[PDB]
Amino acid sequence: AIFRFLLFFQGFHNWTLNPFHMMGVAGVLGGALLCAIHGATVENTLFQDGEGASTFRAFNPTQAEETYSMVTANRFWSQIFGIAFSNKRWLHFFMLFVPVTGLWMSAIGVVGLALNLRSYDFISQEIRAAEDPEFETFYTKNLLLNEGIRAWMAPQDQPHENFVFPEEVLPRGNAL
Amino acid sequence: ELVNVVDEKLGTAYGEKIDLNNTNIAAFIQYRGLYPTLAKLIVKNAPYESVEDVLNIPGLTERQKQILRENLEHFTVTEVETALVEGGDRYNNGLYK
Amino acid sequence: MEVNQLGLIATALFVLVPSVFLIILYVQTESQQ
Amino acid sequence: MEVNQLGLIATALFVLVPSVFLIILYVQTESQ
Amino acid sequence: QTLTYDDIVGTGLANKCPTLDDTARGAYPIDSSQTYRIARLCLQPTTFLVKEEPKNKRQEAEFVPTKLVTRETTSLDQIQGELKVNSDGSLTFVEEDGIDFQPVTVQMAGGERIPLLFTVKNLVASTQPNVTSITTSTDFKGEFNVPSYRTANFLDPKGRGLASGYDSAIALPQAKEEELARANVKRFSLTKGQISLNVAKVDGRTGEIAGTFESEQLSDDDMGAHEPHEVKIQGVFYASIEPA
Amino acid sequence: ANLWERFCNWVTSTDNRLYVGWFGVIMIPTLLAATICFVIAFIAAPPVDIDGIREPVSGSLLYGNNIITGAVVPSSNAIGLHFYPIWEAASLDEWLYNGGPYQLIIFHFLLGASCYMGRQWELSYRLGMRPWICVAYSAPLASAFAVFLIYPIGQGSFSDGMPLGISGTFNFMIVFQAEHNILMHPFHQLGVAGVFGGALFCAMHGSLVTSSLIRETTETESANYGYKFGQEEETYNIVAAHGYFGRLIFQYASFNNSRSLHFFLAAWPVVGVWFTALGISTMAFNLNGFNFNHSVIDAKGNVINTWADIINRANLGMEVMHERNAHNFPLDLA
Amino acid sequence: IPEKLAFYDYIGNNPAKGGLFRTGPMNKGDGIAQAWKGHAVFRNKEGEELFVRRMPAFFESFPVILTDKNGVVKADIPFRRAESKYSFEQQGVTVSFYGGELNGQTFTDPPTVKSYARKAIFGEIFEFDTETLNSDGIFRTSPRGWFTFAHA
Amino acid sequence: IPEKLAFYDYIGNNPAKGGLFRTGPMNKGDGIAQAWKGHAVFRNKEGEELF
Amino acid sequence: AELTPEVLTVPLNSEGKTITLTEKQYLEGKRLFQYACASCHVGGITKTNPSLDLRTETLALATPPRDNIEGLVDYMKNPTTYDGEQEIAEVHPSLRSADIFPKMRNLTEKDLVAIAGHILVEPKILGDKWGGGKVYY
Amino acid sequence: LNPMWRQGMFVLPFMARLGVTGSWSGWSITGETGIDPGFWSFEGVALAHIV
Amino acid sequence: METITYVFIFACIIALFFFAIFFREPPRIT
Amino acid sequence: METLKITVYIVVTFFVLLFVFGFLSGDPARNPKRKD
Ligand SMILES: CCCCCCCCCCCCCCCCCC(=O)OC[C@H](CO[C@@H]1O[C@H](CO[C@H]2O[C@H](CO)[C@H](O)[C@H](O)[C@H]2O)[C@H](O)[C@H](O)[C@H]1O)OC(=O)CCCCCCCCCCCCCCCCC
Ligand code: CLA
Ligand code: CLA
Ligand code: CLA
Ligand SMILES: CC(C)=CCC/C(C)=C/CC/C(C)=C/CC/C(C)=C/CC/C(C)=C/CC/C(C)=C/CC/C(C)=C/CC/C(C)=C/CC/C(C)=C/CC1=CC(=O)C(C)=C(C)C1=O
Ligand SMILES: CC(C)=CCC/C(C)=C/CC/C(C)=C\CC/C(C)=C/CC/C(C)=C/CC/C(C)=C/CC/C(C)=C/CC/C(C)=C\CC/C(C)=C/CC1=CC(=O)C(C)=C(C)C1=O
Ligand SMILES: CCCCCCCCCCCCCCCC(=O)OC[C@H](COP(=O)(O)OC[C@@H](O)CO)OC(=O)CCCCCCCCCCCCCCC
Ligand code: HEC
Ligand SMILES: CC1=C(/C=C/C(C)=C/C=C/C(C)=C/C=C/C=C(C)/C=C/C=C(C)/C=C/C2=C(C)CCCC2(C)C)C(C)(C)CCC1
Ligand code: OEY
Ligand SMILES: [Cl-]
Ligand SMILES: [Cl-]
Ligand SMILES: [Fe+2]
Repeated sequence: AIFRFLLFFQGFHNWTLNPFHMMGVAGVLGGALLCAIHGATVENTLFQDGEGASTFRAFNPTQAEETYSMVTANRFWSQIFGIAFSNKRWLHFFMLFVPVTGLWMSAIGVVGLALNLRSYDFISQEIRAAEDPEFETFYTKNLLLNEGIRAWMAPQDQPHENFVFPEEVLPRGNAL
Repeated sequence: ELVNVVDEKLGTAYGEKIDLNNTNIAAFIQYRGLYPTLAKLIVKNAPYESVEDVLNIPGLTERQKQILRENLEHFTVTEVETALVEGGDRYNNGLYK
Repeated sequence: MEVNQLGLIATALFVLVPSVFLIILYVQTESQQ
Repeated sequence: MEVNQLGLIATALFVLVPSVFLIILYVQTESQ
Repeated sequence: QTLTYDDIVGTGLANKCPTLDDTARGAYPIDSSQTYRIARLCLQPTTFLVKEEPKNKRQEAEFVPTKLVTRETTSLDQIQGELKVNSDGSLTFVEEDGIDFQPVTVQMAGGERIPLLFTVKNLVASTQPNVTSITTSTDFKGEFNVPSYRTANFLDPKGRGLASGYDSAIALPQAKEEELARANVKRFSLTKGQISLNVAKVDGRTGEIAGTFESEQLSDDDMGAHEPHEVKIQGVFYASIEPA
Repeated sequence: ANLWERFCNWVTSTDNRLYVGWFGVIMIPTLLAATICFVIAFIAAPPVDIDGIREPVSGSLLYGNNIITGAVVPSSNAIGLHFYPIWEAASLDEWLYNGGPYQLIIFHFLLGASCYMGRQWELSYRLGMRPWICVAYSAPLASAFAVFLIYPIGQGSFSDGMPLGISGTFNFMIVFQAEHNILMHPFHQLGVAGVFGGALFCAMHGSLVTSSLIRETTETESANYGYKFGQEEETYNIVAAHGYFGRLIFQYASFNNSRSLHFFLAAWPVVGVWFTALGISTMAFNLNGFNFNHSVIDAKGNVINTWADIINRANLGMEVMHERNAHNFPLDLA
Repeated sequence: IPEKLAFYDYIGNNPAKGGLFRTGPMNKGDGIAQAWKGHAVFRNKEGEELFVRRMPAFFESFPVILTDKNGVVKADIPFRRAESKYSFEQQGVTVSFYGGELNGQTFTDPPTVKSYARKAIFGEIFEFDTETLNSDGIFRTSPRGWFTFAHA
Repeated sequence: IPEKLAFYDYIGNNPAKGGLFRTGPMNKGDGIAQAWKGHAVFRNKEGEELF
Repeated sequence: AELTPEVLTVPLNSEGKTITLTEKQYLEGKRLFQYACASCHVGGITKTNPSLDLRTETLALATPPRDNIEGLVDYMKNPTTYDGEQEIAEVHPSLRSADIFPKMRNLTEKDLVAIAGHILVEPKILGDKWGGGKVYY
Repeated sequence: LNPMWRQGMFVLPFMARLGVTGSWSGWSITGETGIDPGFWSFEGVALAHIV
Repeated sequence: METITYVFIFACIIALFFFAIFFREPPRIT
Repeated sequence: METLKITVYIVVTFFVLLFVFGFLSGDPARNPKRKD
């Protein structure tokens, strides 16, 4: 039913075009990236603190000493990526900030869609395309997809409306 | 003076009968005995000036002529419309199910 | 393309005004040190 | 009035850019 | 030697018409009694010329050269038809069937793409009277049909079409339609082209002929959205004659 | 001190601001080629006939796109999986119409990014680190291969690979849902669990560590100044964090070992994204998501719709509309 | 019927028909309303009154379907033409106007009739000045919409 | 007479006819030249040519 | 609603005699239709020739009429084109062509009745969905 | 009737002055079409300056 | 004008990358 | 185009040879602990 919710939002609200969703996407994907990259950096900059090949045992929750080398992690990432963290507090705050902010941004966009205040269209594109039948972009291609979604799912998805769409009004490309 | 000629054609007999000069061949399944053999013959031998011309198609057996006679009232002819007959669209107009 | 003419000044101040704010705070931080 | 629409951005930047320059130089003078 | 598919494939040779040896200067005699067909006509364009628009007072613009951007997809082949002898000794080719169209888009200086339907559909081409022999001075001249480049199911990028599609600019619900009428109402053009075929090689033994062609036709008008360009095409042809 | 050994020593030097390395010797030119071609195409390339039907799609800024709608458009379906380098075109004009820049960019980029992964191994070795950061990056890398190479291989054409554009990305994922139903496929469902859980644990870890910073500063200063790069002592109290989180839930759902904690952080999103990249890579061979269409029927045999049938109605709308001029036959088999 | 009341019965004044970046007054979209054209009544060739199905607020675009009093489809504007049964051309749909600017007028040429059918999905039909503000024809939301958005 | 030569004999192409805040190309002023209209000959009612 | 003998009653021949299938026959019919026919006829369409479906109305206008058990049993033995003019056993599964269509080999006379019965019953249950195609999914 | 100087072109004339006359898109400022200017087109000169 | 704006912002970001990498505040140990 | 082809063939071969011979030049020894 949630899968149907996603698709509804594509076809009716063009929600993928919404910059508040886009900021949410960046925040969730960026959070996941931070999660993976931080866990792997720590696990690959560990100090040798025991003799076993299972490095988990050489950590004691009451030790005062950092268990991995911030300095070697900073060098690695500076030379691989150009920039690295150098402040552990900033690092972990940033990990709080990124996904929390992304989710807050998406919530804002959904508030707008409560009112059908969508980011549905680019007006400049529609004016040009209306006048110039050879103008085509990935933006106009996706709106045709939306138009198919709406006409093909509305009668069954909104049964209280008693939509009766005869075959001849359904939008369809060639053959399909 | 800018008109859609297919929509215009829906306002002729083409919009109510099988148009022997324009209609796609799949419509001949609507009446018994017509598809595929007679339908193939009818489409290849178009255009027709009148619905009765169909009975002069060289090769018809008497059984074929009688089948056409039974169905002459389901047929019409209008002017050939290029948009409907180019592209081999009388054989496959891009509509399936 | 028939874009919103005010989009340009909108974009320009959206970049300029917060960027200037940061630069002001940065430069006066350096000149303390 | 049918005025030139780049007039607005030209006037805004004519004010903003040199003004900001001076503000930058003044604030960093006070903090030193 | 006759090549196989696996010799040819990927080479570009599939898009080229057969040639005749430069030795082939014979003549193929015509029996006004007998009937004949062309078992294969092949047309290979080599040059696409587009008429420019001089804009100023009646200057009459030139045919300018263009670059092909759609690759080796241009040749018409396997065309066949009746070759009739007329009372006055003229021969008339009547095209019946074949791979008799290719869409082509060439690019003008400045970057304008010009699509066209290179075709000889419904070609009827005829010689002078009193032939009696096809020779290396025989000319065929004729005219053919140029249907719309797109056919009726074609949907533009906003979903509008002729036999299918929206009839309005649905993305501008309350815009004034009058200005949009040319984009909204699709029209199916049917124009005529002219071709001359010049026979420069004849194998009297085998019924094969070859030479040069020049045709003139209109380009795509995007279902009436814009005015077509005039196009002049030159190339080489090959045809095989058979008694029916 | 011979010319080669000096060169080898510069290539592998740990004194270079950016490490080069042997993987870098391939990575740098291929990434520069991909990047420079991508920027130029995105700004100025002319329309590309992506579906091979002489229907060019405009992707660049100068031909009427903005940042959201622009793309480098995939190469023509007429080419399919054929190699289309520049020198195979009769002219640059031709190469541009048929979508050549896409192929140049994606092949150089995939090469360059594969070398990026190896370069992460290499520098780790030069610095005496453990080696497996590059294995974390194999998850994103695998995902890029899937949408730029594997999926085009299975479907038979780079014209069905993901566009290098923002709206092109959306087109890709909509048409994927109609042809495969990625949403009802468990490997995509695990990818969602991987990235949602990844964002969750990012916030959790960040908030728990930030919650348990040791007081080292006044309220007039950023608490971040309580940590100095390279200090030997930890900057938060993990026992306090564990004491908070184990009470939030219960004791044994909270880590007290920082190494297990950070391994878990690494493992969950990496593994979920492996699965989702394998989802795309296996739907490349059309082993699609669950089909429960008309699975529920009543005593008489009437179909009783479920939410899966509602999904199917939406998928049908995407199916019948996409590439609207490109199908002549009833089944969209690739 | 007062024009003021007719104008409320029009989807372009519905605040749930706008978009986030469609800026400015409503007048910038559909234009400055000048006059109620009148109430459109559609009939087929047999004289049944037909009813345009109205656009719901959820839909940016909506097809043109005509119903009888009982809700039975009797005419539409078809997308695919080859198997159309209910075209305006086939059903002989006409439109007559009562009240307003077009009162007492009847149109029968199918393209004109379809044109008003396309407007009737929006409710009552108004003449707009689109030139004065160079209106683009796309619906904007009202102050009711903008205020709710911002305060929520 | 070639159009190019007539077009030079026109004050709209004289560079001393402009304005300091009249911005942009000359085409923004008189427009994009499309065609020579022809040389105008003026005569009074006595058929004497005037200039 | 349920699978009643009314729904399970279908024309036996063109004379207008009828036969009442059991629930068992119907489900046998459905299962065998899946085994031997649905690869092309899923849902009552025909994938390799969509102009011809398995709707009762279409079968009724076929020559020999095929909207009855006898016509359909015959079709499965000796298939013709829609106008009856040409035999198509070489390109359509039949008992006559069980050598080239091996799934027809092990079909008994009662299997044919059950398959024909499924085809005449299903539109009574599904309506337009049977033979309508994706529009009705 | 629409040469560079009517269009507000300022640097185009300095390239033309010293022998750059053609675009990679196949036009030249003398009106000949289909020329092949090689690298030293207007576009190549601009690119060179950027690099 | 919109094209110029998009490309200007993009180029400013690339320039920022350059300063952020080569002219960063150096990390210094304790 | 043939010139472009030749150029790219040469450039690619160059970089791939650098890569192959670079990793063959005692690469295991190039680490900070134990060298051989
Ligand atoms: C960042 C930190 C790291 C530092 C790294 C170092 C930094 C240095 C970065 C350098 C970046 C260079 C930028 C390259 C831009 C690419 C330009 C291009 O592609 O420009 C290519 C141009 C374009 O050519 C023209 O291309 C045109 C393309 O038209 C298109 O474009 C037109 C103009 O825009 C219009 O749009 C037109 O409508 C449209 O069709 C037409 O097709 C013309 O016919 C065609 O001549 O080609 C030319 O003539 C060029 C010459 C090719 C001659 C062919 C012979 C082969 C020569 C081989 C040379 C290989 C190079 C050597 C390798 C190194 C070995 C030592
Ligand atoms: C790259 C792909 C991608 C990514 C990363 C995202 C990411 C996101 N999407 Mg988008 N989406 C995409 C593609 C994507 N989307 C596409 C292509 C579409 C089609 C248009 C959509 C359509 C879409 C919609 C329609 C919505 C989103 C939303 C979201 C957000 C979900 C936030 C969240 O965690 O909610 C998860 C839910 C919560 C965090 C709520 C609270 C949950 C509590 C804590 C649950 C407790 C569970 C409890 C213990 C019991 C469980 C027991 C039981 C299960 C056994 C997030 C920003 C949502 C959004 O923007 O929200 C504002 C939204 O509604 N997306
Ligand atoms: C509660 C606030 C409020 C409300 C509801 C309105 C409502 C309205 N105003 Mg008014 N206005 C306001 C405040 C408000 N105004 C203020 C404070 C000013 C002075 C700036 C104005 C100046 C003003 C003018 C000059 C005009 C209006 C007009 C209008 C109408 C059109 C509005 C429109 O197109 O918006 C468009 C709205 C948007 C495009 C939304 C912008 C949202 C931004 C982009 C989001 C930013 C996201 C952020 C960067 C993300 C950060 C996240 C992360 C980094 C943390 C409408 C009735 C117009 C009109 O019709 O007048 C007759 C008109 O011309 N207003
Ligand atoms: C030698 C310098 C030079 C020259 C002669 C030109 C000339 C031209 N340019 Mg080019 N231009 C230049 C530099 C130059 N440009 C530079 C550096 C840029 C980058 C910003 C541009 C950007 C550019 C664009 C974007 C365009 C032109 C265009 C044009 C044409 C129209 C000019 C116009 O309308 O001016 C108008 C000039 C003015 C209104 C004069 C402004 C002077 C004011 C008063 C400022 C000085 C006052 C100052 C504050 C006093 C303080 C005193 C204090 C000490 C007390 C013309 C051929 C246009 C064209 O047609 O191109 C196709 C066009 O669109 N140019
Ligand atoms: C030529 C033209 C014009 C080209 C343009 C082409 C084009 C398509 C451009 C598109 C531009 C486009 C619009 C982009 C969209 C951007 C967009 C959606 C913006 C989102 C903005 C935003 C405000 C969203 C809200 C959510 C938000 C805050 C997200 C932030 C996400 C983010 C930055 C995450 C971090 C990413 C990241 C790479 C971190 C790496 C950090 C790092 C170096 C860690 C390494 C590391 C780990 C350790 O563990 C330790 C110990 C050490 C030491 C250490 O170092
Ligand atoms: C007719 C009548 C009268 C009716 C009867 C009805 C009736 C009366 C009802 C009343 C009911 C009643 C009386 C009350 C009792 C009911 C009761 C038992 C309620 C149950 C409620 C319930 C559903 C609770 C929700 C459970 C919940 C969702 C938890 C599940 C566990 C879960 C998913 C935990 C996640 C754990 C996890 C994966 C890891 C944490 C994430 C992460 C890696 C953290 C990072 C991290 C962790 C650390 O550890 C430390 C250290 C640090 C540094 C750090 O970074
Ligand atoms: C392989 C070759 C090299 C690849 C080139 C890489 C260039 C990109 C590197 C980023 C430079 C800019 C970051 C500046 C900012 C900067 O200098 O940060 C430096 C900062 C260093 O943090 P420290 O811990 O030193 O400082 C914290 C304390 O100062 C507290 O104030 O690092 C971060 O904060 C990490 C998170 C940055 C996360 C953003 C990085 C990814 C952003 C990608 C942006 C993409 C948008 C693209 C638009 C098209
Ligand atoms: C594809 C390999 C098919 C298989 C398997 C089955 N059928 Fe079929 N069927 C197919 C085609 C291409 C056609 C049209 C034949 C023609 O050219 O006329 C048909 C037709 C039928 C019909 C006639 C339908 C009508 O409206 O007249 C029937 C009754 C029918 N097919 C039945 C049927 C049965 C029972 C099958 C399993 C034993 C079966 N078909 C398999 C293609 C294919
Ligand atoms: C030596 C060496 C090195 C270095 C290297 C380098 C640095 C390289 C460079 C490289 C480069 C730097 C590269 C480049 C390339 C690029 C490319 C190849 C490009 C392409 C492009 C294109 C082709 C374009 C086109 C177009 C378009 C797209 C559109 C518009 C038009 C035109 C046509 C322009 C190292 C250190 C590693 C070490 C070892 C040695
Ligand atoms: O999905 Mn539907 O399927 Ca894979 O091909 Mn057939 O069509 Mn087309 O080109 Mn891109 O897309
Ligand atoms: Cl699509
Ligand atoms: Cl197909
Ligand atoms: Fe941590």
